[PDB]
Amino acid sequence: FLKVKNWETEVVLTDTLHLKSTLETGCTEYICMGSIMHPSQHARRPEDVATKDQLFPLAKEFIDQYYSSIKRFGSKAHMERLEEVNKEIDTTSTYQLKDTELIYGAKHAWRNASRCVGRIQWSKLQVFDARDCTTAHGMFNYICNHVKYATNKGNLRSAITIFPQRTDGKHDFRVWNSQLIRYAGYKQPDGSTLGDPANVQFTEICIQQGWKPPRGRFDVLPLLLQANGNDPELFQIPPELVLEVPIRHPKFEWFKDLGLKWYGLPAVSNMLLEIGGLEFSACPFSGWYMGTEIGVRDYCDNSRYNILEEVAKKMNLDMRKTSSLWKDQALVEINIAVLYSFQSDKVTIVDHHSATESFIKHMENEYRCRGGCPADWVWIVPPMSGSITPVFHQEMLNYRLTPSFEYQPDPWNTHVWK
Amino acid sequence: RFLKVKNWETEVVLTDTLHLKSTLETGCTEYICMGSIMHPSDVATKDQLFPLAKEFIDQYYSSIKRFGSKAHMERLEEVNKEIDTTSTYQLKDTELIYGAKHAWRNASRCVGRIQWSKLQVFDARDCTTAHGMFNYICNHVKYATNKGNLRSAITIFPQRTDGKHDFRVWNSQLIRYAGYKQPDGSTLGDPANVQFTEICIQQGWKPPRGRFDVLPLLLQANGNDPELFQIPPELVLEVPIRHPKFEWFKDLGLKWYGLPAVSNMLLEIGGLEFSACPFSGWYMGTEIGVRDYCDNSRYNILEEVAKKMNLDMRKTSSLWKDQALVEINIAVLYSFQSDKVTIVDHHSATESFIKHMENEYRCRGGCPADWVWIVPPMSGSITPVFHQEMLNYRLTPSFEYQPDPWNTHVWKLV
Ligand code: HEM
Ligand code: HEM
Ligand SMILES: Cc1cc(N)nc(COc2cc(CCN3CCC3)cc(F)c2F)c1
Ligand SMILES: Cc1cc(N)nc(COc2cc(CCN3CCC3)cc(F)c2F)c1
Ligand SMILES: C[C@H](O)[C@H](O)[C@H]1CNc2nc(N)[nH]c(=O)c2N1
Ligand SMILES: C[C@H](O)[C@H](O)[C@H]1CNc2nc(N)[nH]c(=O)c2N1
Ligand SMILES: [Zn+2]
Repeated sequence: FLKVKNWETEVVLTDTLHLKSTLETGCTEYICMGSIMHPSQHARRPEDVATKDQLFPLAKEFIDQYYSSIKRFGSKAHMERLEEVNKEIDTTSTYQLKDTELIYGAKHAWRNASRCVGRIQWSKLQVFDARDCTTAHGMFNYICNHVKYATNKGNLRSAITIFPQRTDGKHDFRVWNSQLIRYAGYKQPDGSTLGDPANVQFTEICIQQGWKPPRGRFDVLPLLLQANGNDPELFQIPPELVLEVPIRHPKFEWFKDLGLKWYGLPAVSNMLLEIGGLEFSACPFSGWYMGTEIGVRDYCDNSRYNILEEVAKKMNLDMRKTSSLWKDQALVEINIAVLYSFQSDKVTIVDHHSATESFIKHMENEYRCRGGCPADWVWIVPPMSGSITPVFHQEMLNYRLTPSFEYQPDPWNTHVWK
Repeated sequence: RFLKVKNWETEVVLTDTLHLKSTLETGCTEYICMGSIMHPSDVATKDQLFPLAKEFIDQYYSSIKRFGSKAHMERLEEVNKEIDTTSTYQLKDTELIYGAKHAWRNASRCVGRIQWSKLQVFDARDCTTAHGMFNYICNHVKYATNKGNLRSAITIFPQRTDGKHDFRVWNSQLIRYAGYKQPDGSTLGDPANVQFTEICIQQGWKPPRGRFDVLPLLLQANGNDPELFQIPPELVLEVPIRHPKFEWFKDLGLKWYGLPAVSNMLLEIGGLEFSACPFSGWYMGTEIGVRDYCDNSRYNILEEVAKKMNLDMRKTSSLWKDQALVEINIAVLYSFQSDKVTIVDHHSATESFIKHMENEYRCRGGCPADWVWIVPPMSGSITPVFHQEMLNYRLTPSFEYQPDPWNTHVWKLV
C-alpha cells in the first residue's frame, strides 16, 4: 500500500495499482529523477527483431490483461488467442492485434500517460485503424481524415490513427513532424528567428526536401511522411482542414494588431505506442488544447515565440526590473486572450483551472475503480499559477504501466536515405 | 559513474558526480517515483553513532584540505572516546558552523542557497532554560532583522541526549500571525496557525483577537513544559502592503512580517540531532503574495482583490484568479522595496539559483535540487528553473522534519 495526500483537503488515497508496474522510473531509493525529461531507457524488448522468448512474454501479458479486463480470463477465446499468438510469433516473428485489442490498448496507453492532465476522457478516444496502409500517400490520406474528423468544425474530438507496427526496424512508418500542425521556423541572416524556433531544424529539412517556404510567421508546415522505411515525402495539408484561431483580447483591442493566431488542433505525431511488445512508430493522436500550452509555453518561452516583449511593451509596463512582475502581468493577459479567442470561435479549449480540477476527479475515480493512477506532478501542474490550482497541492505517485506512449529518436538521426 | 542533467532552454549540460556521496534515502523506489510526496520514507546507540560521526569528521577535514592530518586523526580518536564514555559527543565550534552551513547547502528544496556560505551561526548549546532561549531568540531576531537589511542566521540549541530532554521551539516560525476560528465557522487571522493559536491561548496567552497578532514564542528547554514569552513588539519588523497603482490596496489593511524564520526543523550533523535550530533569511515575494495570501487554506484575499479589481468572477477562464494574484505579488514586492526591507522576487531568485547550481556543479560535483519545490508557485515556465533538469538526493548534514512537539510531549504541571 502507498498513500497519497491532498494538502488542501486532507483527502488520502491508497495506491495498489503501482504493484503492477514493470519498467524502471529511473529513480532509486537514493536518487530521484522526477524532473529528468527522459529518466530511463528500460524498454521491454531489444531495439529490433526480438526472439520468441522475448516477444511472447510481453504478448502473453497484454492479452492476459485485455481478457482480464473483460472478465474472460482463461476462457476459450483467451486460451485460443494465446495459442494463436504463439504460432504467429513462431511463423512470423511478430503477431497481429485484433481490432478490439488495438482499441483497448490505444485507450489504456492514454490512460497510463502519467504526464497527461487530460486523461479524464481516456475512454472516449476514437481509434482509426490504418494498419492496411502501405505508402506515404495512403499515410497522407489517413491523416487528412484524422484531422477532419477530430477538428469537427471546432467541436474537437479526440482520435488516434494507428499505422502498421514496426517489423524489422528499417521498414518503419513515421510521421516526421512532431505535431500534425506546427508553424515553420526560419533562421534569419541577422542571427534572429522568424516563426516557431522549436521547428527551425524540421523546417530546414522540409526546405531541403523541396518545400518552398512562404517565409512568414505562421506558415503551416507540410507533412513529411515515411512509409515502410522509404524516404519521406512532402504533402501539403489542405488549408480548409487546418482550423486556426486569431488571437484577440476582450479588453485591449490593440491585441489583435499583434497579428497572432494559433491552430486549433493539437496532434502529437512523433511518439510510439507500445502494446503487447508491439511497437507502432506512427500513431498520431489529437485532442484539444489547455490554454496554457499556447499562451504560456508557445508564446512565452524564450526559445519559442517570446512575445512577452511585445505584449508588455503595448501594455506600458515597467520593464526596467524584474520586480515589477511585467512578465507575469503580460503572461496572464496573453492567456486570457487565447482563451477568449478560442471560446469566441466556438473552438474547444479548456483552461488550466477546469482541467486541473477535472484531473483531481479523474484521480478519485481511478483510485476507486482501479486502485491507483500514475501522475507526474512536474507535468500535471500548469506552467502558470501553479499553487492556485488543485493539482499543486495533490501528492502524486508516478510509475510506468503498459500499454504506454514512449519517446523515440527523431527519424532523421537514424534514417539511412535512398 | 556519472549523471547528466540538461537545461532544455539553454542546452547547458552538467555532470553530477556528487550524488554518489549520498546515503540517506529519498523514498523513491526503482519502480515508483515519490518526488511529489510531501513527507516520504528513540535515538542513536553507540554503534549507530560511530560511523556517522566518522563520516562527518572525515568530510569536515576534507573540506579544509586537512584530511589524514595529525589533527584529523586526533579528532577522530577524541570523538570515539566520547561516544564510548558518554554515548554521544560534542561538536567543535568550527564543526558546528561548518555543519550548519552545509545543512543549508544540502537543502534540496531551498531556492535561496546561493547565499549558504554567509550564514551567521549563533552557538546556544549552553542554554538551559526557556528564558535562556527567549533571550537567544530575541538576539537572533534583532541581528537578522538589522533594521530591514536582513541577514541570514541560525541559532543552535543543545542537541538531543536521550530524547526525553529535548529543546524545541513549538512555533513553526519565530514570527507568525494568529488564527482564530469563530463560532460562525469563519476564520480571523491566519487559518494555518489556528491549532498553534489554540495551544497558546490554552497555555494562558491572552490573545488580542485581531487579524495580525504576532504569536507568542512557545519555548521548551531540556524536555520541560514549554513556556510563553512575548517577542518585544519593537523587534518585529512589519511591512504594510500597498499597491503602486491601486490606491485602494492599502484599504485592504494588509501587512506582513519581514523576517522569515523557520523554527520547527531538526538539524542533523554527524549523527547529532539539534531539535531546536531556528534559522532565518529573507523572503521571496511569492511566499507571501501567492501562498500566504492566496492559498484557499490561508488568507484567501483573491476573492476581495478581484472584486475591487472589477474582474468577471463568474467563469474561471476569465482568469480573474490569475490576474488578481499577479497584482497581489506586485504589491508585496513594492511594499517591501519601499520600506527598504529585503525581498527577492521569484525571477531574480530563480535566476540566482541557476547560477548557484552551475557553480555547485563546477566545484562540488553536483547540487541536489527538488524541482517540485524550486519552481515558484506562480509563473513556473517563465523562470529558468522550470526548464532546468535537477537531481534530488539526500546529503548530510541536513535539515529534517520532526513530529510536532504537542503530539509527543508528555506534560508535568498539575
Ligand atoms: C483531450 C484533451 C487533452 C488535453 C487537454 C491534454 C493535455 C496535456 C498536457 C498539458 C500535457 C503536458 C505536455 C505539455 O505541456 O506539452 C500532456 C501530455 C501528454 N498527453 Fe495529453 N492531453 C489531451 C489528450 C490526449 C490524448 C488524446 C492523448 C493520446 C491518445 C494524450 C497523450 C498524452 C501523452 C502521452 C502525454 C505526455 C507523454 C510524455 O511526455 O511522456 N493526451 N497532455
Ligand atoms: C536567504 C534567503 C532565503 C530564501 C529566499 C529562501 C527561500 C526558500 C523557499 C521559497 C523555499 C520553499 C519553501 C516554501 O515555499 O514553502 C525554501 C525552503 C527551504 N529553505 Fe530556504 N530560503 C532562504 C534561506 C534559507 C536559510 C537561511 C536556510 C537554513 C539555514 C534555509 C533552509 C531551507 C529549508 C530547510 C527549506 C525546506 C526544505 C524542506 O522543507 O524539506 N533557507 N527556501
Ligand atoms: C494530444 C495532446 C493534447 C494536448 N492538448 N496537449 C498535448 C501535449 O502533448 C505532448 C507534448 C509534448 C511537448 C514536450 N515539450 C516539448 C519539449 C518538452 C510531448 C509529448 F510527449 C506530448 F504528448 C497532447
Ligand atoms: C529561512 C527561510 C527563508 C525563506 N524565504 N523561506 C523559508 C521557507 O522554508 C520552509 C517552508 C516550509 C513550508 C512547509 N509547509 C507546511 C507544509 C508545507 C517548511 C519548511 F520546513 C521550510 F524550511 C525559509
Ligand atoms: C503535493 C505537493 O508535493 C505539495 O503541494 C508541495 C508542492 N511544491 C511546493 N513547493 C513549495 N515551495 N512549497 C510547498 O509547500 C510545496 N508543496
Ligand atoms: C526540466 C523539466 O523537467 C522540463 O522542462 C519539464 C518540466 N515540466 C513540464 N511540464 C509540461 N507540461 N511540459 C513540459 O514540457 C515540461 N517540461
Ligand atoms: Zn523519484
